[PDB]
Amino acid sequence: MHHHHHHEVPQTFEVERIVRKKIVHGNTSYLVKWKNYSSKDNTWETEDDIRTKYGDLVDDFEKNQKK
Repeated sequence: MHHHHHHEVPQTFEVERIVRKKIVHGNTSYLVKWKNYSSKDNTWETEDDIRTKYGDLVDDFEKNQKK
């Protein structure tokens, strides 16, 4: 059935851009903000969990630092 709940944005999430990134013990982590709502807080999403949920900005940040 794929039942869904009720929340803001039709399952897409509106983020500003990838604040920064860092790996630990071999585990990459992408720290993205929330529309500049809390550039100090932000959320740390694995490199394999940030490009899938925020691949939009992910390919705009890392793709810029990688070169």
